[PDB]
Amino acid sequence: SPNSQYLKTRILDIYTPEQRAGIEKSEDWRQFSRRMDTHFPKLMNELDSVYGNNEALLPMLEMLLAQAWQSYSQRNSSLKDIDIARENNPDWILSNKQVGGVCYVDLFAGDLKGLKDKIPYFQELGLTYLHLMPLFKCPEGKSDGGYAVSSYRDVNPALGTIGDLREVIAALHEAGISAVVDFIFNHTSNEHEWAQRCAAGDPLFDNFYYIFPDRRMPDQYDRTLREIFPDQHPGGFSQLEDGRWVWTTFNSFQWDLNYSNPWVFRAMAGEMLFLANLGVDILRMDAVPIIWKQMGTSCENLPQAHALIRAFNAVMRIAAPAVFFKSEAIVHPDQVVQYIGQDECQIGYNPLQMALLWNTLATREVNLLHQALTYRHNLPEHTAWVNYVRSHDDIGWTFADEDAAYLGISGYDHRQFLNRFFVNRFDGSFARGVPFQYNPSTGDCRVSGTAAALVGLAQDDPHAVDRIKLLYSIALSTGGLPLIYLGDEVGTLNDDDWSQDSNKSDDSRWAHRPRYNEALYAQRNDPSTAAGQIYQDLRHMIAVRQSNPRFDGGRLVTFNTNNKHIIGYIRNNALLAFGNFSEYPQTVTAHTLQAMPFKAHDLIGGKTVSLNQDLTLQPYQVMWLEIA
Repeated sequence: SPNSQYLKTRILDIYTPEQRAGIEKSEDWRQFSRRMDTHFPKLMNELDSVYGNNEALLPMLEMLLAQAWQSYSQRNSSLKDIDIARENNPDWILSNKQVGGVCYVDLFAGDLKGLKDKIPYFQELGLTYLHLMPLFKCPEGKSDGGYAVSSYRDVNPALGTIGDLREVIAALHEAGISAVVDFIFNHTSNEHEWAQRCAAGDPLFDNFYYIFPDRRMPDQYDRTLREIFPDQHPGGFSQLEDGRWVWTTFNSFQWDLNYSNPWVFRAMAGEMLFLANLGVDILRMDAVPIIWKQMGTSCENLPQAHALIRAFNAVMRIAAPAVFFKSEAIVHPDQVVQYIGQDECQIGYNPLQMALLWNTLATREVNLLHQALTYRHNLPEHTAWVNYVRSHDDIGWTFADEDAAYLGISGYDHRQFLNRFFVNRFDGSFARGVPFQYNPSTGDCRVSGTAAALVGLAQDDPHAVDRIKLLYSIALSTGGLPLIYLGDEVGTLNDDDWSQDSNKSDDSRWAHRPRYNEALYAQRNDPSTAAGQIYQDLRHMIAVRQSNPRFDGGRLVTFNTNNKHIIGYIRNNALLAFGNFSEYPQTVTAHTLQAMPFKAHDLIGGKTVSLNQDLTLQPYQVMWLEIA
C-alpha cells in the first residue's frame, strides 16, 4: 500500500519542473499537504477494506487525489475560510444557535431567484440552515420529486441555472445561513448518461450499475430484500425493454449505482467535489444503507457501506473541510446510529424521535419516547441528531421491536394501530392522513399528511395548534439540530388534490407537499388565526433556543415525571422540560419535584412556577423551566 508522501509527489507530476516548484511553495498546497498527511491514512484504510487487492485501486486513488488537489486549488477563497473555521470548530452543528429549515424551491418560492428573495423571511424566522430539495435535472413527469437524478451538474431548468444556485448559496452565506443539498449517491435516473451508456454496453461505463441477463440472480437476491415501494414493483429489480434486469431499490427509473466498481466511487467523489465548490455546507447523504450489496443479506447497513461513507468523509477532510455529512438512514435504531461519527456522517436524521413523537400523540403515553430518550439519545462527541417533526416523506414506524418488547408492547400490533389511527380509521382519531405503501404481504404501511393534518387542524380540533407547539418544542430542545418543514410554521394543511395529478396519483407523499399558501403566510402576524398562533409559538421557541445557552449541545438526561402522559428531560443541569401528551390536564406531583428548586422560571409561558407543590399542566402544555 502507498502512502501520503508518494501520492503527493505523483500529483505534482502533472506540472512541469518550473511550475511544480512554485506550486510546492504556495499556501493552497501547504494546507492540502497537511490534510493529506492527516487524513489520507484513513482514506486508504477505508478503501482498502472495501476493494482489497483490486487492480484499479491505486490508479483510481491517484486519479481521485489529483482531482482533489485541482478542486481545492480552484476552491473559492471564502470557502477556504469556512474550511479553516470548521476544522477549528467541529462542534458548530451542536450549537443551540442552529435552527434549520427545508423546502422545495418551486413549491415554496417559484424558482431560485424567488428563493433568494425569501431570505429575509428565513432571517425573520431565525433559520441558520436551509435544505433545498433536489435541484438538478431529472426526468419529466415522475422523478420521485427530483430524487431520480439525470445530471448532478445541470440544475432543473424549471428552477433556473447553475449560476442562480451559486448566487443563492452566496446570499445565504451573507445572511448567516448554511446551504444544504441532497447527495443522491445510491442511484441515478435511467436517463442519466451513465445509465444509457452502461446499458448500451459502453466499456467505459461497464459495471456502473447491477444489470442481469435473467431472473436467476434477482430471484435469489429478493429472498432477503426489503420492498421500499411495493406499489411500484416487487422485490429489488426492474426489467428493461431488452429483457434484462437492473437493480432498482426505489422506483424503476432509479438505478442503483454499483459501488463494487471503484470507478463508481471515483465518479461520485468527483461529483461531491463539484457540489462542495458550489459552497454547499452539508450534503444530505441519501439512502446511506443501500450502497452495498451481498447475496443472502438484506443489502442494508453492510460494513462496506460504512467504509465507503468514511472514505467520502476523508475526501472532504482533504479537499473541502467545511463540507459536513447528514445521514439519511431510516432503519432499525441500532443501525441508525452506526452512520453517525466524526469520520462518517457528523449529523444524521433522528427517525426514532420523530416517529415516537407521533406515537405518543396517538397513545397519549410517553413510554416508548421516554425509553428512546433515556437509552438512545446521546451520541459520540462532535456529532448531532437532526430532530424533526415532519419531512417531505411519509412517517415510518421505526421503533425497535426489541425495545417495545421490554415494555410488553407487540410491535406488529402497535403498528397496525398507529397506521389505522393516522389515516382516520380509529374511533375518535384527530388525524387526517393517507396510507403510503400498504404492503399486503408484510402488513407494513406508512403515513402521508402534513403536521397540521395529522394533529387535526383540518377539522379545527381545538387542540391542533397546541399539538404542533408540543412536537416542535421537543425537536427544538432535546439536543441536536432542529429541522422545520417549511409550511408547518403557519399550519399548512394537505393538498387534497394530489390524487388527480397523474404524475402524482401513485405517491400519497404529495398530499403533504403543497404549494406555498400565501393566504396562510399573510396571517402569521395575526394571533387570532391558527397561522398566527402557530407562527408566534414557533418563533418564540426558536428565539429562546438560540439565545439561551441551556440548550447548547446534544446530551440529555431523562427526568422521571411519574406520570405516563408527561415527558420530562433535563438539558445541561439547568433546563427542565415537561410535555403533556394528554388532552386532559396532567399533574407532576410535589413528591416527584422534591429535588428541584422551590420555584423556576418558565421560558414558554413567561411566568414563574412553583415546584414545592403539585404542578398541573394544561392539555398539551410544554414548560421549559430554568432550574440553574
